[PDB]
Amino acid sequence: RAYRGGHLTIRLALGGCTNRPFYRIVAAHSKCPRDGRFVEQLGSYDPLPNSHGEKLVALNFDRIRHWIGCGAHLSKPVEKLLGLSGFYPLHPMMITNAERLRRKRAREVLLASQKTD
Amino acid sequence: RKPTFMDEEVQNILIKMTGLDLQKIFKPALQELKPPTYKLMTQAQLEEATKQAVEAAKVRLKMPPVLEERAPINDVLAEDKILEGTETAKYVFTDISYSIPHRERFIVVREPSGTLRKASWEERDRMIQVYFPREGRRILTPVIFKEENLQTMYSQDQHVDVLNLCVAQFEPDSAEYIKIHHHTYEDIDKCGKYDLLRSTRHFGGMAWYFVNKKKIDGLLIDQIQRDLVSDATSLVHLYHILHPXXXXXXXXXXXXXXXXXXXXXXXXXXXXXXXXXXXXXXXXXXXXXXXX
Amino acid sequence: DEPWKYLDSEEYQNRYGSRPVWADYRRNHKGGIPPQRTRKMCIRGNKVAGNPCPICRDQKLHVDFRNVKLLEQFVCAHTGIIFHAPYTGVCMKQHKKLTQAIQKARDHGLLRYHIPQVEPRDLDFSTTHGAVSSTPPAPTLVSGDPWYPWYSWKQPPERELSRLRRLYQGRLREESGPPPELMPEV
Amino acid sequence: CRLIGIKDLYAKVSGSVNMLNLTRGLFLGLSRQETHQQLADKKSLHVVEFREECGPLPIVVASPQGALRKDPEPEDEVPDITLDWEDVKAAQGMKRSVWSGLKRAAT
Amino acid sequence: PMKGRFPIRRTLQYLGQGDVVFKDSVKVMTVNYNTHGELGEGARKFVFFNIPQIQYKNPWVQITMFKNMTPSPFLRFYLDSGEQVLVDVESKSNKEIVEHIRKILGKNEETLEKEEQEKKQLSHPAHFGPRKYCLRECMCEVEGQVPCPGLVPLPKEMTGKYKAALKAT
Amino acid sequence: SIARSSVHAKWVVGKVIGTAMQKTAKVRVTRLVLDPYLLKYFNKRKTYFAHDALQQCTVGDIVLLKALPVPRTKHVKHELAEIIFKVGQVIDPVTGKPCAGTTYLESPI
RNA sequence: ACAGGUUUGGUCCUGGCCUUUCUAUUAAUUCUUAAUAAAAUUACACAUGCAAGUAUCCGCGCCCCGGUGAGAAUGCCCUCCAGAUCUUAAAGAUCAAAAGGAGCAGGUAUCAAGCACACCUAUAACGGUAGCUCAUAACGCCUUGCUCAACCACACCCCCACGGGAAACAGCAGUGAUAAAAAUUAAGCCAUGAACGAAAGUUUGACUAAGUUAUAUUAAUUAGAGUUGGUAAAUCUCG
Ligand SMILES: [Mg+2]
Ligand SMILES: [Mg+2]
Ligand SMILES: [Mg+2]
Ligand SMILES: [Mg+2]
Ligand SMILES: [Mg+2]
Ligand SMILES: [Mg+2]
Ligand SMILES: [Mg+2]
Ligand SMILES: [Mg+2]
Ligand SMILES: [Mg+2]
Ligand SMILES: [Mg+2]
Ligand SMILES: [Mg+2]
Ligand SMILES: [Mg+2]
Ligand SMILES: [Mg+2]
Ligand SMILES: [Mg+2]
Ligand SMILES: [Mg+2]
Ligand SMILES: [Mg+2]
Ligand SMILES: [Mg+2]
Ligand SMILES: [Mg+2]
Ligand SMILES: [Mg+2]
Ligand SMILES: [Mg+2]
Ligand SMILES: [Mg+2]
Ligand SMILES: [Mg+2]
Ligand SMILES: [Mg+2]
Ligand SMILES: [Mg+2]
Ligand SMILES: [Zn+2]
Ligand SMILES: [Zn+2]
Repeated sequence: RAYRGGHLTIRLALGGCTNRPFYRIVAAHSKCPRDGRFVEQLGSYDPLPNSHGEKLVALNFDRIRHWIGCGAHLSKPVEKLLGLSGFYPLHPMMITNAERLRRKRAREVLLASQKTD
Repeated sequence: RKPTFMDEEVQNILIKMTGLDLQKIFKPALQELKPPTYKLMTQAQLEEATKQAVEAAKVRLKMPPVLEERAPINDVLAEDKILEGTETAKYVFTDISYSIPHRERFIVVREPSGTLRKASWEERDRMIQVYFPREGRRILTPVIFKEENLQTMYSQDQHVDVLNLCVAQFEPDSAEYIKIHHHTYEDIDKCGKYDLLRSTRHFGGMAWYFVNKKKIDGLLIDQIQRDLVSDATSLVHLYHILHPXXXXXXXXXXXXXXXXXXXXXXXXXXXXXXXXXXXXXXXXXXXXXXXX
Repeated sequence: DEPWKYLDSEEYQNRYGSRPVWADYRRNHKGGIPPQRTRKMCIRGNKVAGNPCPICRDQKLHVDFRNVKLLEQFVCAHTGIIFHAPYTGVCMKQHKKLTQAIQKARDHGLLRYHIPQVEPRDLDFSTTHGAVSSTPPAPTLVSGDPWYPWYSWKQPPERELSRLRRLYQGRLREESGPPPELMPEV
Repeated sequence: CRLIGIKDLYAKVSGSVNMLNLTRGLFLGLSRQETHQQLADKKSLHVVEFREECGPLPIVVASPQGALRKDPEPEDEVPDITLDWEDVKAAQGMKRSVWSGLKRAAT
Repeated sequence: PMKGRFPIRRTLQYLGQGDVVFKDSVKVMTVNYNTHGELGEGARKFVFFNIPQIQYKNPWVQITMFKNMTPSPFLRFYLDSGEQVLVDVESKSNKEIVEHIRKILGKNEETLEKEEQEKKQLSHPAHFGPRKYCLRECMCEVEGQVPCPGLVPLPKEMTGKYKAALKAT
Repeated sequence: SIARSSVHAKWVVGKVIGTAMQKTAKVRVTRLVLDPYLLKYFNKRKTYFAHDALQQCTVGDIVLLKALPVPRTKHVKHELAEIIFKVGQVIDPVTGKPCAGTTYLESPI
């Protein structure tokens, strides 16, 4: 419908049968609903790892960049995605979650050997 | 030299070798039927219709491309060990863009090992099959290609079907394509069933795999028993094109060559069982002197 | 479980003749048009209900992917598509078991179905392309470098850090952040 | 049709359904039949079945015993035929009756 | 249909089958035809068969018809520019008129084929949506993926309430 | 190059129905419409007022209307361009001679 | 529709009514457990608790989601875009108000005439003509969301909210009254989406995961209901 404002935004709509999530990468308006209207579909993402042990992600790189070149905003998980692919530089928060997780794993190694003693 | 399937010599010779059978070419199919259409025609109109048929049949008859094998492609586009500790199962990134040739698509992976690897060939294909679903293809490999199911389908003399199955399911440069096509040729050879694939578009693969396996036996025997001389002729012709320098080739060529001389000199110079050729090449010959 | 046997038996050949199974069977129903799908199951526990299906009224019949002689008569000869239950008269359970059966049958090729002539996937196949052919791996790779300087953790000037503490003074939570490099644990 | 041995047929009946008129009608109609041989003979041309499953293959059914004409026959862009509104309504997807597409027992 | 004297032309099949598409310039088309004369004969047929084909394929082009104004039959065409085309149809065959029109303001076969392909590229195989616009839908469906719980109930492990009751204890 | 009219009417032809206003012509347009039940084409009519400098339109005229770039009134979006057939005097586009019905008034030669 | 029953002493013919198929509420009789979808009488009145915040000020957000179908023959479709916002080395992009019109668009003609519904002057707000709509349905009246990857409309009522009644859950839960119509005064921002943030991040009754219900499919652990003159599967003895 007609809105006051907002920007073109690339994000993850959630189609899912409940406990089995799945996502549709979508070029939309910020001010429309999650699963509602959009401009164009871009890709999909499947979180749940398949028979081969893989998480499938399809992206139309040509169109994705056609819209960023029109100034669409990316949601943070679409940036995690674009990060991994190498279409985009890895996202800073990824690296930080890395460091955090590594530090907690080291602290838990020390907790393990302090409980063993 | 440069012989290959797509050369004009090899092509025109393999089209002539194959043959047009409008009954086996156009055969009842299992699809839901419709009521038949009728029209009254002249002799002329029926002739033109017949040629129309033959023209359209050729397109049905077009040979499936034969190709050499592909090598495994292993290349890493980047490595960050920092990501490795995420310990998440594999991520598969496909490009879907409608303009692109599917060998020009970009298919990538990030493993738990924190590296950016390109997709393997099988992987790459099942990906494109997901996002560009094409009929007949299973995205997970169909059971029937196990040896048991293979033998079962051979027994039933269905070999055209198997070879029609691989064309759709796998890719012409794949490993499995080649394994199944070639193994299937071995079967028609040991069973002497060669006339099966005769009016089929699969004939080209019969001819080639055998000229390059250098066993022309069953096909020559059969051709002479089927009372086809010209085919055995163009076939020896072929073994000479794919083997230009050999005793048999240059000798039985430059000495002299025609039906009798080239088929019998290549029956003496190909020794797999030359006794078979020489037997049948007598029989046909005899069956001429009685008919003429 | 051995399928082929009962179809070649003299008992069977006596009973059914060369007519298919279900030929004589007739499903009784409320009017001129039968309900659009037959009964859910004709067998619950030890009880056989009413006038049973072709398949289940005769217990010696086994639905498998193996016997092609049984599964054949439930597929349309010319059209190569299965019948919906009402055509035949089998119960829903045996009909679902029959569909699933014919499937594994065609997956083992014990049966015929129609296989169409498909062209090759690609038109022009060139293995040459840079996606297929291994690239010139990055100048950044050759060195063993992180792809960018910021993947690497850099311990900051003490000035910036103490001014940072000076900013947040009451709320600061300060615990050392060097990022241990190797992951695995118990 | 089981008594005649006709195994495949579509037949819809309109108007009064009374049994006798129906069987008389049906029998008149199935004796009203023009056979391929007879078509061939009166038109002196070949008659050719085009199957859909068999593609373009121009199967001959009937040949005109006697002289096959050297004359092609007029192809009108516009044939003039009685067309039944029911068939044409069927053709365009306009039969929506819930009774029609029903599953029924075997023949 | 029963009523009408050439009922085949009240079909949908007869409508789709007529081939003339008009260029983007054509706006108005004016058929002036004549009732009485032998030399009118072709023109009439064109109105009676082909006019309803033409129009169908070009629903935005006004097609008007005048009777017995002018003693000789013709077509007029009014293009976007203010270009006035005048097509004399006299002893012409019906078929001849059709093909002549197709020549003058037509569309090259390649043009049409191009356009239909440019519209067919709009529906992309790989997307996921309602059965109307797309093929596949949830990715319940595609083989290697997870079966969606409607068909195939899930592992006790992967249920929310399993995780919840495990994290509570 | 911008001179436009948002109206699909851009060029039409219609009869001239009435003269009742100053320098404005009442012109009836008729397009074919496909009745979906019958699948037949019938004449749907629609009236358009048009503007006239010369006030030259008699009733019954076959007239060519051109869309006007900027609308004059709610009800006037057009300008009479050319008179296609002036009524009762009709000069054959082909031969350029005066005619009535089937008959030329002045023939060739 | 593959049709079937039913007019008469009987036969055709015409011609309604009904059966037979599928879905949805609600009721009665029964009812074991999971899983998944769906959840709804009421633009009647509402106790209480919550449904917007963020953030070095300022700013920005704050019917956006979410709810409803009250209204309006509304509208579908198609032109053309003011404005708002986003990106940016000034032009792209997303929404798209107003304004339009090829065509399509509920019933009713026992609603047949409406009563100024037109144009012309560019003079620069005055004059001049006498028109316009309409049986191809004007102008009425009656009923109504929809053509559905969504769109239209409302937000206590007076179409509109200055002002007036009067103090608003048609947000989430709940509750009176009403109706054949009965889900938790439930836990979390862990995923997504949104708002702010330079950022970690914070909030989110959106949503996520649950909870309740044979409402529908699926699986089994569960056996009951209806029928038995005919159409139409199926009966003996009593009263
Ligand atoms: Mg009576
Ligand atoms: Mg009586
Ligand atoms: Mg009487
Ligand atoms: Mg009645
Ligand atoms: Mg209830
Ligand atoms: Mg809404
Ligand atoms: Mg709604
Ligand atoms: Mg209402
Ligand atoms: Mg109203
Ligand atoms: Mg109305
Ligand atoms: Mg607009
Ligand atoms: Mg009255
Ligand atoms: Mg005045
Ligand atoms: Mg209000
Ligand atoms: Mg106020
Ligand atoms: Mg209220
Ligand atoms: Mg509430
Ligand atoms: Mg409120
Ligand atoms: Mg209550
Ligand atoms: Mg309810
Ligand atoms: Mg809460
Ligand atoms: Mg739930
Ligand atoms: Mg149930
Ligand atoms: Mg019980
Ligand atoms: Zn059964
Ligand atoms: Zn699903």
